[PDB]
Amino acid sequence: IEEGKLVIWINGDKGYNGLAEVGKKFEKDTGIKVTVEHPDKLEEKFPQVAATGDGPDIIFWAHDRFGGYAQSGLLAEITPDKAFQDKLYPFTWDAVRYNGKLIAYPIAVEALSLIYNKDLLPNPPKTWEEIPALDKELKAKGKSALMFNLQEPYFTWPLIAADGGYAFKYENHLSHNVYIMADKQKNGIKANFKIRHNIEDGGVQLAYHYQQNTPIGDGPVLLPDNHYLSTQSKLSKDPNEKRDHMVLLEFVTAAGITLGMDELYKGVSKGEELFTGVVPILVELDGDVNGHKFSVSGEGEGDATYGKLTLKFICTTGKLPVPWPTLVTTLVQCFSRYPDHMKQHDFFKSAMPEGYIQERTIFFKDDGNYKTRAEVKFEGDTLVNRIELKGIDFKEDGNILGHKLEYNFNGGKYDIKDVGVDNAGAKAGLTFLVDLIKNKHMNADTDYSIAEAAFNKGETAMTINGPWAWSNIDTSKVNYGVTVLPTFKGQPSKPFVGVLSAGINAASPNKELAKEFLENYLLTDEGLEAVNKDKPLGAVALKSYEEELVKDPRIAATMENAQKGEIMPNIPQMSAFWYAVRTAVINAASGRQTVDEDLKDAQTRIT
Ligand SMILES: OC[C@H]1O[C@H](O[C@H]2[C@H](O)[C@@H](O)[C@@H](O)O[C@@H]2CO)[C@H](O)[C@@H](O)[C@@H]1O
Repeated sequence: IEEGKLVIWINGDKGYNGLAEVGKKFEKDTGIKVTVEHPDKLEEKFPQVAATGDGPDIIFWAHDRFGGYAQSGLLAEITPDKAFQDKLYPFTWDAVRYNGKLIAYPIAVEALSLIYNKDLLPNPPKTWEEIPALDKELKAKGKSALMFNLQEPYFTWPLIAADGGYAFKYENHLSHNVYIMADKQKNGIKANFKIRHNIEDGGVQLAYHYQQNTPIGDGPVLLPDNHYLSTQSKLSKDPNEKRDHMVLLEFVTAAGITLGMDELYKGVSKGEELFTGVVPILVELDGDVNGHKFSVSGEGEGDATYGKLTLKFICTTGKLPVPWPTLVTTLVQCFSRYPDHMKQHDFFKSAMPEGYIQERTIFFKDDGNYKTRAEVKFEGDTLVNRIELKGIDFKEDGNILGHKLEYNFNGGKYDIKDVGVDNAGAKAGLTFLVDLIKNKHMNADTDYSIAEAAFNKGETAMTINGPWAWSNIDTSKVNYGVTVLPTFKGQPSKPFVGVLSAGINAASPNKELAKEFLENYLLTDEGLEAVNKDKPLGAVALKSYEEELVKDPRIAATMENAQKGEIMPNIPQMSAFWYAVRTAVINAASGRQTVDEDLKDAQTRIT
């Protein structure tokens, strides 16, 4: 990659001539040349060429591809300052966050709308179900009802998702519950639970945990009734830290015993006093996994009144030989928030200051096991967790010693084993589409060019497209409207919402130049206007400019369809999702197999 200039890749359906104008302004101010290209298949080309250390400085695509690029080490982390972050909408920054890092600049929000010819169809349809009849009426007059790209599953997905189709199931319960039981003959507690570790490229690695805790001291402890600890964890990194490390934020609350009405009728351990405020924490772990010896040190603080832990861990021996997420559980349940009515069940604090021994065995399914023994106690003002870990029977090339686990915890934000492409709602929607074809209301071979030319020539009354398409319709002089997509079985069509984003190649020697361009030239009112005037971007990420665009009814329609849809995940598994659904739609549409069979195939490919 040549130093001292910028090469930018953007898709050929976007305003690349307008983006080139912004490049020319950058060159007028700086002397630096900005070359804008639109290669074919750039979303497949980029990971190929970047993996060898080549390609553009800056890559534009919808946000859904960027997680995969990021997981493959192809994107530089961006760290705009807070003054710049405040210029863009938070919804858009969320779309470019990946396992704790911002991995691109967001540009604009894209959602499909129904685009209609007001001369042919002054009142467009509310439902998919009425389209066959409208088509029959229009065909009698030499026109058709609807043409849109049937080759890319982006454009059929709104109908597939309408009555219940989905890619990956969003985890609505992000806390993980660990059930605590009294262990009377150890005068302590025990627990067993499992952790899910997403594997890169798909699949889940299970870690079955078995735990026993015993007081160090001879003083009385609290032995609890059955209950649980509900834990949420967030793993991140410190941009200024050069060693191998993990930043961890956790929140933990006890639950599972409801107060009875008898307790209202006519209606704390000494160790608990040590946890009324912020307590410093130190963690030290000496480990040996298949003979690979390592040490970890951690420091931070706990606040049991919130159930909150904030810690940074460092591998003090160089590269950690196992993945960080596999050590989270091993690396202080005394910081749990127990509700007042449950505090007689808090073994962990009752054992302080002398502390407890915490022992586990952790079995990684179809791989090795960890055995851990820890002393958790106060040393002065500080709560210290000192751990010995021994790992055996691991595969040197397996998910743990081969570092094949995603950097997230307990499955992350989507259940990548729960795919919705072959459920009743997906089948109903694709069956409707295939029926449209069977009944000669659409043609299986229609693609983007064919549909755009028919709509822009006034041959078809409707199309389905994004904001980028509007300028060619303008040139055509068709009198058009942009509106809400039709309903299916009374439910909104649910387009997958994209955020056009600009990522920086990890191998670029022009990372600062790229940030200067993106922050001070593109992501300005004048920069966005220049692209927008070429091909409309949609609902832009820059607040100041979006305030001008919201008076356009086409933007209002875009937003209404975005609201009814769902933001695309940016998880690495999205690439497999889209490949599978593409094949399923093309095959079902051309009659190659039935709808049921094709969606079942898709589902098997993805999982
Ligand atoms: O069809 C699968 C395809 O859908 C999306 O791509 C969109 C893109 O977001 C729009 O900006 C535009 O160019 O149309 C594309 C459909 O042809 C996903 O972003 C993409 O990853 C996916 O492969």
